[PDB]
Amino acid sequence: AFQGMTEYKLVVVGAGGVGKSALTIQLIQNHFVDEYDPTIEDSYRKQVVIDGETCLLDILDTAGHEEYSAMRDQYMRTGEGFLCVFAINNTKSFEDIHHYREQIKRVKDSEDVPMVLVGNKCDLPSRTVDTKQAQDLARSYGIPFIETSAKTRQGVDDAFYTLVREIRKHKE
Ligand SMILES: COc1nc(-c2cccc3c2O[C@H](CNC(=O)C2CCOCC2)CO3)ccc1Nc1cccc(CN(C)C)c1
Ligand SMILES: Nc1nc2c(ncn2[C@@H]2O[C@H](COP(=O)(O)OP(=O)(O)NP(=O)(O)O)[C@@H](O)[C@H]2O)c(=O)[nH]1
Ligand SMILES: [Mg+2]
Repeated sequence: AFQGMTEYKLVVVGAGGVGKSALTIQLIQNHFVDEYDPTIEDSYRKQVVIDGETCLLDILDTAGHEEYSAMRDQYMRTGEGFLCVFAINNTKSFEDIHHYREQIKRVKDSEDVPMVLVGNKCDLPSRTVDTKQAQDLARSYGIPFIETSAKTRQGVDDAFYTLVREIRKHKE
């Protein structure tokens, strides 16, 4: 029966420049990317142990704005869980979260899709989104909220591991 470790397909979504790539590269390479090189689509893989279970994370790092609609629908269909990322110094990115979540719910035709709300750049001083407002949004969705910094690494492992735990709860 066991043919190899369990694989989880994770998709990182959110507005341009919120730190999707930086979060992922911090997880994979333990490296902070200071440059802003806009992504088209990149795939990463990492084996980790979460709650005593070995797993392979297949992580799709997406473009903030994806014009080809058909490619976007494809990764939403294939993804098992979604990190919905905003930047705590960018109110507009926070307002956009609702739109990412709606699109995902429509493609998966479900109210109950594994997701984590991620407030990134929590190292920066010019916060415009209060922690309490983000926590309230996440509570309204029934999903976890995690504050992260791709720079300091605060919350980075937690965000990805929490998402895996959400997928597991959903599969059971
Ligand atoms: C392609 O398989 C993967 N898939 C995902 C993945 C995770 C979550 C959702 C996904 C994903 O890819 C899917 C594969 N893509 C598609 O089917 C595309 C093909 C072109 O038209 C549009 C659809 C789409 O949705 C993430 C990582 C990998 N793969 C990967 C990552 C890093 C390293 C390697 C190994 N390589 C460097 C030797 C493989
Ligand atoms: N101080 C700080 N800067 C960050 C953080 N995360 C990302 N950045 C910076 O924000 C800029 C954008 O990051 P990047 O990961 O490219 O964002 P993205 O969401 O992948 N953009 P795209 O959607 O175009 O692919 C980069 O200059 C990066 O260094 C963080 O937690 N703290
Ligand atoms: Mg990127």
